[PDB]
Amino acid sequence: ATRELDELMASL
Amino acid sequence: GHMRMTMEEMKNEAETTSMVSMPLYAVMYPVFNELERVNLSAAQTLRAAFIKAEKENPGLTQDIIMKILEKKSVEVNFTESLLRMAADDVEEYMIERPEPEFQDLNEKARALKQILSKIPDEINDRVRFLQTIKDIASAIKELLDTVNNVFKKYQYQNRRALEHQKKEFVKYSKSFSDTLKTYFKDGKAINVFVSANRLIHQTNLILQTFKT
Amino acid sequence: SMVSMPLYAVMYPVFNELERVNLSAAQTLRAAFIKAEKENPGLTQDIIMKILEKKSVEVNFTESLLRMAADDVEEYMIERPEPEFQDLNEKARALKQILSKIPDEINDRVRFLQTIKDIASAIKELLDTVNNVFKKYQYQNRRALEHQKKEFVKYSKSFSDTLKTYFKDGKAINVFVSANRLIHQTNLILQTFKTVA
Amino acid sequence: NEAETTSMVSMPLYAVMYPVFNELERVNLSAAQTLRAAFIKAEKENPGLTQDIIMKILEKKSVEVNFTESLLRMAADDVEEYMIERPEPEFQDLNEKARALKQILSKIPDEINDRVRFLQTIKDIASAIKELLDTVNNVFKKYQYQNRRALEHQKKEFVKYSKSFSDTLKTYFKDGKAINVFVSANRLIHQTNLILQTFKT
Amino acid sequence: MKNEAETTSMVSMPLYAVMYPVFNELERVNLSAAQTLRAAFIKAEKENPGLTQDIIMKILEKKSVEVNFTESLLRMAADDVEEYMIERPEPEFQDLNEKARALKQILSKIPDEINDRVRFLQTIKDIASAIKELLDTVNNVFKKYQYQNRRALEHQKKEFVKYSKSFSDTLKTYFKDGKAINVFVSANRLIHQTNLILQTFKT
Repeated sequence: ATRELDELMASL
Repeated sequence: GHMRMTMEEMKNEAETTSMVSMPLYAVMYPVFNELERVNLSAAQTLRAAFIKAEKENPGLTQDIIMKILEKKSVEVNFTESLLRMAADDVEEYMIERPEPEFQDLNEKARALKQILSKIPDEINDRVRFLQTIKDIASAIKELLDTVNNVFKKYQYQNRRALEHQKKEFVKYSKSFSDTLKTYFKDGKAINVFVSANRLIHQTNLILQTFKT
Repeated sequence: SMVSMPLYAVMYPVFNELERVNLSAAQTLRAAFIKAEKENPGLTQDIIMKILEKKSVEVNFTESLLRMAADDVEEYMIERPEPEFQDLNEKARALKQILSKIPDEINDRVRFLQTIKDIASAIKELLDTVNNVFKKYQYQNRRALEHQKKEFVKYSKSFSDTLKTYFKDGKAINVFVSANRLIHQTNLILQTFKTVA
Repeated sequence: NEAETTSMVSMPLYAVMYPVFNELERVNLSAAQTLRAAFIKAEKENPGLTQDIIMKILEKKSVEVNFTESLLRMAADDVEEYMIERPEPEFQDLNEKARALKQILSKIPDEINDRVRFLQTIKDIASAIKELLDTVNNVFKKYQYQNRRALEHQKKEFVKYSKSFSDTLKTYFKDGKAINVFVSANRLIHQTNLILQTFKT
Repeated sequence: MKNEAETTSMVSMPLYAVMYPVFNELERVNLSAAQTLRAAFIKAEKENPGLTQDIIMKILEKKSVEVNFTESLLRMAADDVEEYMIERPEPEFQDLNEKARALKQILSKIPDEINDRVRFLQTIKDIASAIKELLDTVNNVFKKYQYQNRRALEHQKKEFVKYSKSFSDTLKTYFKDGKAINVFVSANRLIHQTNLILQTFKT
């Protein structure tokens, strides 16, 4: 749940 | 500009140095210093009144501050309401271009702003709040794609400063991430509401640069 | 926490209270300290402490500045040949002389007590010469004269208050600072009385 | 020359402010350069201003006595700050002597005004330092297969500041000014904290 | 502009921080000298700023000579005995001469004993005893005469006690900074007050 938010900001 | 002091203010301030009066300097002066650069008249008038009142009744500023802190839950309630309202698109953001690509961008912007405004009502259930965070991720994700899809393909007007608002949106998006992590250690929810409301404002600025 | 409180509690009021004399400098320096504290939390406090630790150097210099304030400077000396005007010159000099010697009486309780009586006597006799010269000016044009007499009276009172708080403190610098201010006011009496004459 | 051109009223710039900026430069060259330059331009344009700034600072000394005293009292909240989370009995002992000294230093503002009862506090502090110092060497002589350049350095700093603290006490009786005690007591607390932070690595 | 002339420059500071304190101290016992010397430094400083600083440094350069000389003057304080002596046949007057002589002789010994910590402690007592003895003699030449001079004697009697107190005070400072020159300087001043006493009685 928190993962995909962290995965998004990693791409940016 | 910069605030000016009267002789009477100068005298008062010099006579006001006891410890009970330090919150005038430590909390109110930094406020007046910031206020100065956007609202000069308010900063000066407010400092003027605070200085006179403090000099004649030392401890007054400390009393006012403590009472403001006591009313914290009024401010939490107020900030919650600001956030809830922030999603009420004025229909001045809705892109006047009838193209499906600009229709796609409106809906994904409405989508993101919609979820963010509901934060005050999901935050008290960790299950629902985790989902909300996931939905925010997908919303942000899907909006950035639509920006990039419309960026190179269509516009490129007189402004290429559309690039900067994407850089800003991301910066504010990363900052909201930090605030979530900080909340899960603090419980101070007001930081999350404040942060969600900034990201909404940034989403609006993207939509504004396409018009003006 | 605020290792930064002294920026706001000492330096701001320091600059706010110097604006009248000069504003631009007060502003530019406020800006410099703010910039520095932001970049270096705790710096302003350490600066203040270092200044405070140089108290002796500073007292020594304020003493010298007061001793210097006495000697006749070419800008305030009344040309008018009359006895009442010349009496004013000498009585001004007498009070300036006595005030300028404070740094060298104050450490001895007895002799300092004599000097206080002497200052009081000198102030009183300066006001006599002030009063007695009023009649030399057209009575419809004593506006500046009377105001400067008031200003001088204020600072004399303010010197008494400082002397009265010195016996509670032992902070001698306040005496020197107030005495130098009085000396300046004595000069403004001479400057005012010359320009209207 | 330069000295005949500069007005007497400007002397505090060179006698007070210059030395301040010269000590700051060792630590932060940027800050000192900038602050010195602003004072230079300000003084040169308004001779006598530095003297007026300094007098105004001296006039507000009580704000500064209150502030330093208050930092010392508030230090009691932080006595168990930086307790080395090691199992060893010497590390247990080092923590205990570190916290104990920080507690006794934060009690200074209470025991000071009665100069008679202050003497009875000087004793305990001395033997609080000595007993922390004893547990430093007790820990050190079994824990030095890594880092000496930073570890021996911190012990040195403690010894200087602990005796600087003592010299401050002697001045206090000849001077009367609590503020200098409060300042050095504060320094000794910080230096103790650095030891606990250092003996972690 | 003429303001640069009137404005005091930094390099004139030693006039006010060194010379004026000296003249202010001097004015109390010697006014005419204090006035003229102060006036001469002011004129000179005004005409060539920095001059007073140059003078101070030339004198500071001669510290070791002046320190040597101050002790030398103390060692010589022994010779002046049939000097400043009152020419009266009276027993009390001969006593006053004898007690004046003694105090000067013992103070003039200070440079020989000051290095020997034990001997000096005795010397201090011997001096303290010589001071008392003289001050007793002065009191009885006041007690059994009723002199023609007013409190002009009493003033000088007061001045001696003041300077004698100062000497004993200079002593307790010496055991904290070890500077002998201060003891020599203070002893010389005490020898002078002694001679001022004798001269007051003569006329």
